[PDB]
Amino acid sequence: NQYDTNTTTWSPTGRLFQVEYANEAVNNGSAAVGTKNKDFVVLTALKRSYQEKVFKLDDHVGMAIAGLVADGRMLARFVRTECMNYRYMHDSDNPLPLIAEIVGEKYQRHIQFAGKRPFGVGLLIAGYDSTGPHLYHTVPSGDVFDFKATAMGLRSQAARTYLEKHFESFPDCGLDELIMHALKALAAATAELNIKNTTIAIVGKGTPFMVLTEEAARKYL
Amino acid sequence: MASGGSVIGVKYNGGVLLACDTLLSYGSLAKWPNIPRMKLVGAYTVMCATGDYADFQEMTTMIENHVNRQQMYGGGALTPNEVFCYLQRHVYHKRSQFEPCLCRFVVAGCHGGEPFLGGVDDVGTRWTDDCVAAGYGAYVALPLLRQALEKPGGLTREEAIRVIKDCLRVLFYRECRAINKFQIADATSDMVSIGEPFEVETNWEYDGFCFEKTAIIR
Repeated sequence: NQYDTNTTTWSPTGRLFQVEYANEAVNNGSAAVGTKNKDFVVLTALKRSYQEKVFKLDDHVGMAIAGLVADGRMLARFVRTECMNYRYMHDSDNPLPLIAEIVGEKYQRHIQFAGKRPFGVGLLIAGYDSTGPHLYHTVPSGDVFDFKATAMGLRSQAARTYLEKHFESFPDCGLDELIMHALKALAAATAELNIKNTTIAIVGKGTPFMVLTEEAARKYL
Repeated sequence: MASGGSVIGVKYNGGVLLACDTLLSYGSLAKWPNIPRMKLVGAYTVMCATGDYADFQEMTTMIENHVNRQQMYGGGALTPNEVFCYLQRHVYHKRSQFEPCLCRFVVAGCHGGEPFLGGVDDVGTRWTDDCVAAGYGAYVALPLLRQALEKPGGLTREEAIRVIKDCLRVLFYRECRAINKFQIADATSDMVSIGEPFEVETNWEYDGFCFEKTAIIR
């Protein structure tokens, strides 16, 4: 294949292959799920010799990653820095729609120039601001999707199949049923779920972004 | 070096008032008597300043553009509290490069059924209170407004207007660079309106001001 080596080469059918291949890094990462109701967002992740998959980005926002961890960390440092500057200048939370836009724009600069490599990582970003809860998914091509529920990583089609049956009932759910739907979706992409291989994180109304401890996660696993 | 004189503000039960005169001076010369010195910012906020008019214009143009753009591009409408914070970081940064903004600001607004009032000086000092002033308003007006806010309960709109006019009256008697022509801005119900210019009533006819009594040689 004469068109699959560089990010700066269009193929004769109008495709960009190096960007499709970076997107396979994501699809072979370990699975992660997100869901939301009227006032919360939940993320869950398979973290099995502990491997860090969830990161806090500010008081009101965090994310899960899938794919290359060192690229994950580089994006986490960028978003952290952006949220700190916003709060310095305004004394309030950086709005979630603006976070999702600057991230998208940073991915895209790395798919158009020969001296840069695409980021091989997918994020689920969860947060809570003045207009409510938000859940975004970002991918190596630079696209950003705003979701009521989704899943990324290995065998995440099964998780997505489960969420398509139940998601229309999630607005009325309480925080406890919402956490349970998120673990049953992650279970479909899988050994079983214990407190030592599964992360649960939450953010919402009156709740800063937090990761449950092993004590608090016992109640659900 | 066009410059503006005093500004004064006070909170009442349900809103906030801000007042100044329509004059820019150049040294002692009274150069332009018909200048609107108060500026609307976004949906909820109004500002005014004492000191260098060119620096007030640069700073407010810059803040107004940021506020309109952030809203047009999908990041919501900034509140008076956020606008105030942003102003203060810009003034401190310029102080720190030895290129100061040579003004003193007063900011007022109303958002969430909650009124705002605050000041910022040219080294970046910031404060909020039930009454705020700049220029000679800080020496002449604050003493009167602080006494009116001593009554328990707070001021009505009518009481607030009456004490604001007593202050403007004294500034015209005792501040050299002044005219008798003022505007009042009212922020209440999550919006700001600016009134038409008016004048205050003054007393010049006391017996003790007469030609015989004030004579140096009898």
